[PDB]
Amino acid sequence: QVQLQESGGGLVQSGGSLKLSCAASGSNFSSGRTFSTDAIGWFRQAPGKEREFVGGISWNGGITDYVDSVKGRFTISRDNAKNTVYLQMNSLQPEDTAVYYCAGRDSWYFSKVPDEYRYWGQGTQVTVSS
Amino acid sequence: QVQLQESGGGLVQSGGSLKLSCAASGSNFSSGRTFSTDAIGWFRQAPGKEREFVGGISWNGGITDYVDSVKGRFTISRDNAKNTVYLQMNSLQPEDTAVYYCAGRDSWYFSKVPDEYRYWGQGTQVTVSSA
Amino acid sequence: SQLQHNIGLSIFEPVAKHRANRIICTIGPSTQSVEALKGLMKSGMSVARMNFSHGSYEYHQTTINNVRAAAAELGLHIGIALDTKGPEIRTGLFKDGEATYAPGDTVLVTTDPAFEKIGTKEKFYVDYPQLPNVVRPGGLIYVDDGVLTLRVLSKEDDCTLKCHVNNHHRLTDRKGINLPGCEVDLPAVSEKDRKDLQFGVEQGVDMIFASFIRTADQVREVRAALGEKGKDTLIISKIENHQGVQNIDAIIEASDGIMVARGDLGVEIPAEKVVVAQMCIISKCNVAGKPVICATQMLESMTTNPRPTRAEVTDVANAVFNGADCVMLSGETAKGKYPNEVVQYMVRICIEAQSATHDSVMFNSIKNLQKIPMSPEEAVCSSAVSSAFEVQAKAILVLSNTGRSARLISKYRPNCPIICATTRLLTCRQLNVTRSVESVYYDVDAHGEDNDREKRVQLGVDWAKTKGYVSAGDVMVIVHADHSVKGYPNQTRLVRVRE
Amino acid sequence: SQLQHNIGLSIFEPVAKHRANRIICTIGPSTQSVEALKGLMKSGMSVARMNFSHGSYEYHQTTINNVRAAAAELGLHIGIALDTKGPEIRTGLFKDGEATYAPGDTVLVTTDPAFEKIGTKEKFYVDYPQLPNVVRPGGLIYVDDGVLTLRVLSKEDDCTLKCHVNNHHRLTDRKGINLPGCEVDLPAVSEKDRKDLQFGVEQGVDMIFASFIRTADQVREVRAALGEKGKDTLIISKIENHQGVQNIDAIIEASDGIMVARGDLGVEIPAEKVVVAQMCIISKCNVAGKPVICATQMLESMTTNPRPTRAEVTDVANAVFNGADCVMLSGETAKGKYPNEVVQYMVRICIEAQSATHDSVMFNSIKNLQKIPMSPEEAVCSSAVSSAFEVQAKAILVLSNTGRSARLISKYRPNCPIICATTRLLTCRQLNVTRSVESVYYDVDAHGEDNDREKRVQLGVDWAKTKGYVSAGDVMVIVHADHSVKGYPNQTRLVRVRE
Amino acid sequence: SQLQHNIGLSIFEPVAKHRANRIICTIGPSTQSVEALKGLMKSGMSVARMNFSHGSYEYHQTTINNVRAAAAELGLHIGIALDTKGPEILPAVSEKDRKDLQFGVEQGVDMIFASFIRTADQVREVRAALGEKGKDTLIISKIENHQGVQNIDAIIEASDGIMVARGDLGVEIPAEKVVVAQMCIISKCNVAGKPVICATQMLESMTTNPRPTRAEVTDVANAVFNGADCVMLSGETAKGKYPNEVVQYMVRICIEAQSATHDSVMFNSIKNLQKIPMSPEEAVCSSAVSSAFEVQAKAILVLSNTGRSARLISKYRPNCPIICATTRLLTCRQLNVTRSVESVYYDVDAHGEDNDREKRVQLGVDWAKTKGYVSAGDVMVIVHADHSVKGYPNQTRLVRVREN
Repeated sequence: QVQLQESGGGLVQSGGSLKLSCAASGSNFSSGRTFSTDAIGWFRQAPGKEREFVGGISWNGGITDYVDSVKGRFTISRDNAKNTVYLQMNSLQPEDTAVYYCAGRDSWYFSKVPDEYRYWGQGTQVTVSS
Repeated sequence: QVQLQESGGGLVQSGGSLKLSCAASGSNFSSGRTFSTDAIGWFRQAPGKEREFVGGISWNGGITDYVDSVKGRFTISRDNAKNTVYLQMNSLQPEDTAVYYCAGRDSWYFSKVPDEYRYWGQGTQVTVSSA
Repeated sequence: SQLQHNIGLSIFEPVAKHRANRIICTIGPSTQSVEALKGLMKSGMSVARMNFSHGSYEYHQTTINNVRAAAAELGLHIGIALDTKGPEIRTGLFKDGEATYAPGDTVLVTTDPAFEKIGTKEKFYVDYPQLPNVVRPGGLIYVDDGVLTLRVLSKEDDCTLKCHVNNHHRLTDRKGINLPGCEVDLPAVSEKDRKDLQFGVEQGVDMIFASFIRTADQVREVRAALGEKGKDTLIISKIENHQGVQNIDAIIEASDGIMVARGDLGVEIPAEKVVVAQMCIISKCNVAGKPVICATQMLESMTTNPRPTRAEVTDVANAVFNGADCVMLSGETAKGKYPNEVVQYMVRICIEAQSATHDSVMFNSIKNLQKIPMSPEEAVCSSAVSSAFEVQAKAILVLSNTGRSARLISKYRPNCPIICATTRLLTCRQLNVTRSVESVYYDVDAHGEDNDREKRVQLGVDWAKTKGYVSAGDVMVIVHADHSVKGYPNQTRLVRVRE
Repeated sequence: SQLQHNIGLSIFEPVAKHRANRIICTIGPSTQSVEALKGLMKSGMSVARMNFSHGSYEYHQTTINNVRAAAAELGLHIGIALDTKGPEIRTGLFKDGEATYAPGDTVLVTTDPAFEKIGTKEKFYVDYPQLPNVVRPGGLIYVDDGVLTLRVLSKEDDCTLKCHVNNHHRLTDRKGINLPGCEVDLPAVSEKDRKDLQFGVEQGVDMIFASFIRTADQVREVRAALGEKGKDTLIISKIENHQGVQNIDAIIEASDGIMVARGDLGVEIPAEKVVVAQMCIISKCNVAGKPVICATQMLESMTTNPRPTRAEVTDVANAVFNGADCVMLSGETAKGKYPNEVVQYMVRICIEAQSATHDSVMFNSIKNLQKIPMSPEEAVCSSAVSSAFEVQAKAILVLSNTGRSARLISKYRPNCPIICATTRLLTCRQLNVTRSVESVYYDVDAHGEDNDREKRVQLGVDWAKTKGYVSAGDVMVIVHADHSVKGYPNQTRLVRVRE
Repeated sequence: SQLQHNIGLSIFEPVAKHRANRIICTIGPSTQSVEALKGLMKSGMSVARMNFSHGSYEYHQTTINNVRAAAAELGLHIGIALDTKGPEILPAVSEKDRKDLQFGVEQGVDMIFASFIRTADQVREVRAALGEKGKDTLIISKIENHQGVQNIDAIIEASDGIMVARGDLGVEIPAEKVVVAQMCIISKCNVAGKPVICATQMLESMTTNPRPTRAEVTDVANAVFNGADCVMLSGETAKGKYPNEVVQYMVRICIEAQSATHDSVMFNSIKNLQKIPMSPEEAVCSSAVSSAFEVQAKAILVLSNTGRSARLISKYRPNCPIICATTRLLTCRQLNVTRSVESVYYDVDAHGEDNDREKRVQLGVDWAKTKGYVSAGDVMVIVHADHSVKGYPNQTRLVRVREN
């Protein structure tokens, strides 16, 4: 159906800034669903099978939510004309060492539960050195 | 409710012509009918006879109908902005002589039955003489 | 069955139903005159709404005084509602009335209390003071109703922010802004809200349309804000964001009624879902026996044209079919060229849709939701409605002082008018917002004590006779309390009108 | 109880039903391209409409071959519809495309074909040649959609009339004329119509949308106009005036389907009633088991905007709730900036409205209308749908060559998809307008005679397996004809899918 | 509703209904003759009961051969039942019972009437005694004391059928209680879809008088209304002076009660007691009966070999006869104890294997035609299994009978 494409992960300083990009390709059709009709969540996988939620944004960007570990530092956004969602993440620290995935729901609203999402990116590595 | 007032009746010679006018005022606030929402029928009653259906016009004038006795001779029209419904009578002949009523239905469409009407005008006399 | 009903419908038959849904009109420039108000009342207004989003106490005082004078003239009891401005970011005021922006411009957004009335394409004012501290560079600031998007670029002073406009949209004045960013710490009742609430209480409004209700605790904060003087005033929680739908069960429990603001709702959630949320909210309110109102986007095109669009008409009709108690007009009646005409259209749509609804489906669906052993109170109300159906009653007459009973009878959705005889004028006015009810007032002081509950019954029967509801020979259902208990009605009689 | 369903609805949960309603798209400049058609199909088009009100026989031959090629590319069976111009007085062509008229002006209205294309504010052409002999001085001529009115002042020439313009209005090209004098006596099919009907049979269209159908004899006439070459093709009567509604019962009996033209209905009858008339027509069609289409004013703003209004969306949703089989785009896909997106919106609205409906209500209501005894044919179809509910089947699979059976199962509104295994490609295409159905073609010429129906039955199960409908362990209902009879299915099987 | 049905009953209209209830007759001195057996059979009997409390092995061998002979002459499949002696005047299977049960198994009886059944364990001891040679014979458990009623649910799951010995019950429990116990047990069986029979005190006075008492007659009618599949005669047909007239009397009562019962109540009751994902077997059966009502079919032809389907269709109590086309003769005989069923036999060896399932169907339709049930133009419900399914009926056809 809809597919996602990610970019901008890498290595940076403790306290330095990155802007991860996640761009989306086609549609689903069976349900008339397309990137602009889907909420998007950003989830992170540290070393270990513990994908946890990082943030979420509704279909039209009018609603955002974050885990508290990241609140006030990270900014989730979306450009529907370009079919891309961004996770801005400055003033980064060693805890946020992880592989970062974007995922797209069925729905206009996002979830904190990974299994409630239908399409995923590959996950791109972010490492913050001390 | 709505009130109707006719005018324009009188005397004419066989083959002459008249224009009846019926002016409205008021509303059935209980429902929200203003003549601009109500169909209008025209009836006549000849002396000693009963109320004849003559013709009808839908709420916005896009639908009219006439009894065969008057088809091709009579014309019903209406102007909602002036709150007036009109009946034009051409080639008037003596048995069209009667008292003429306009009446208003609480529907967009008219009926040919007098009882299906909710409000009536006072009626105006039309007398068609021979010659 | 609705199917069976549908296939029997005729467009050529005149309808003969008594309008059961109720119409709320907001008051403004086109209608604040006493004469204008009388015309809206004749046209079918039941509650006059004051949008406290704009306007001075002197203005709203005037609206209040005029509607009381007009009602007094027509011998009516009209409810007055106070719609709060609410905890909503607003955009100052703009000079020469308007200002437009093109993408690629740069515009300052300041919180310096100055420039509040100046307001130029170049720099304008906003309601939130800590806006410079919360929205950081790159942040997305959505103005009007999300229509405009802005990106925060510059820091500037402690008071001002430089932002890139990502538009093509002309602003109109004192608009609201709903910024998606969090750390907003939204209040429930602003200081302005609180003083406006007192003004209402002190001046005697009948109901509060509480704005931007998100949680149940907000509804309690609003209750608190009305002091002992305001314990009798209804609170109707305005559901206008996703959280509103999220907590609708708690909010229904805590409120006296709900208002579905569909425009406000459409800004955060997709239309298709708003449709569904409306079905959900309205129906939950029906089952709870509390009034629900549909408010925005009603016959909006009629503010300037003398005809609405067909889709607009169906939208209204859909609200009624859906189960809505009241529909509410906004600009159409406040600042519109056709106030009486649009109220009369609302009257016509209500009657048409009520008449196309299957008389019995709601009574049956609500009754089958009921756990069995029913309370006596519930039994009495449901049974009065089924009695009315079986005898083909033309009216139910209930004698209720607070109106609780009248709402409980309306919940079972009978097919005839409900007449409520009260001794309280506050009840006459507050029942204007429940479907099918019509109040008759008994002046205890003016006449007897009606211990027997007999003068009141006469008052009710008399009314329904003059109203056009009942004639000699027809059957009426009368629900009241016996003279051995108090608190709630538990007694019912079936009477044939004589004259 | 929809009430019960409503109060359990959640907008936060993803939807799960499979789209049952069908989408008709009219083709024009934005879409006649083969690649555009492939995009329209992927997006959810099921039948492609040709508006014969305009276009050359070469133009429409192009649409036919392009939709054929696009479908072949995607492996789909798309129905092609021919929407007639119909016998309805129109005006002609203007110098420049436009001309404006002011109240108090005078305009000439001629039927001389020389002004046929040079139409100016001062004198313009009308197709009906005897219009001068029919409308007598003082008579009213309605143009566009009753927007422009004329009062005939004089019959100046042998074939032109001088008229006083009463309102102010700007007209553009080939708009329609309504003479409210009655006495117009329009045919059922114009000479142009008759030759277009022949063109349609000769190119193999699947269905005719017949215009301005007012009586049952008119649909019978249209039937006549298709020889035996075109007798297997569906006639869908467009109901667009008061007579259409008056005679709707006759018209359903004589037609294969109905099209509710809500725009044209609005010209003569008020909006509140169009709402009622639409419920009446849709439900009568449901009970007749015939397809019905809702047509006008669907998502019209999305011809130039990228989002429709919420009221437009609830209008569409309401059509589906109402019971409509299909919805039809017009300008949205013909001459519109956002064709694929509007089709997909309509898909999302269709699905949302399915899931908000109570699964069982329409079934129970249809069943309670049928008097006993039932025909064997109908008993088999109804009993098969109710089996489906009782075992919670994930799909019904009927083997129908003409499609009778699939329409009769659709009549009973099951819960799951209906898969029709047919040997006739024409029925594959025609079944695109009945709800829940999806065909699968069996080429007898390529394969066996499948007397034991095991190969077809497999093709169907397989189909439902691959499309995700059913998986090993689920239950399916299979309906067909026994090996002792032919003509109509009379036999049903209950199968657990194996893998 | 039954109320509405009652208020429009008339004692003057000839009643027209095909008898759905089945009569069991006990054989003794008055009826062991082959001629007398033929007379019982013509005058409505469907099963022959052997009372092993009295009589030698030779005596019952006589009755077995004689019923087989009279049945053969009339072309009917009559069942034979062996009524056990029981531990009478504690174990479940007396040694005598064991030898009697093996005699019955070796001689081919169709069912056992297990006496004094108290626990489900005892009915399973009986099934053990029957062995593999009697693996397929019906065990009908006779409830004749309070432990029987107390344990009725276990006893029903373990048995094939249940028999209410109301006279035996009346010795430990008061009569009004027996009334209530009969309704309980009949309906528990009705829901379970297993045959239930009423046994003692039936038309006992007709043993010596030419007509019974009105109270006796309503007692029989009240068994039928209560839901019982079968009624059983005891001394009436064994020692009695009017065996043929009493069987005929049972037939008239059965028909009148059947015609006085409301046709749909049972069906609606049984159906609404079912759980909402029905199983495909149960679904095909119920919907066949349902379809029969909706189309007013005059017959339901079911193709079962074991008769399972026929019992299941019967559980839903349709309006019309159920013709079972079977290939196993023991099923023809065992089905005589289920309400509304009538088996037609198709010899798979003597006639070509009906692999198509199509000749059996025709056989059934011809049977229904001749009996008088169905006439050219009438509809019928056909229920069988497809070329490839796992040994149970799963498809259903609706047929209009044509001139043939």
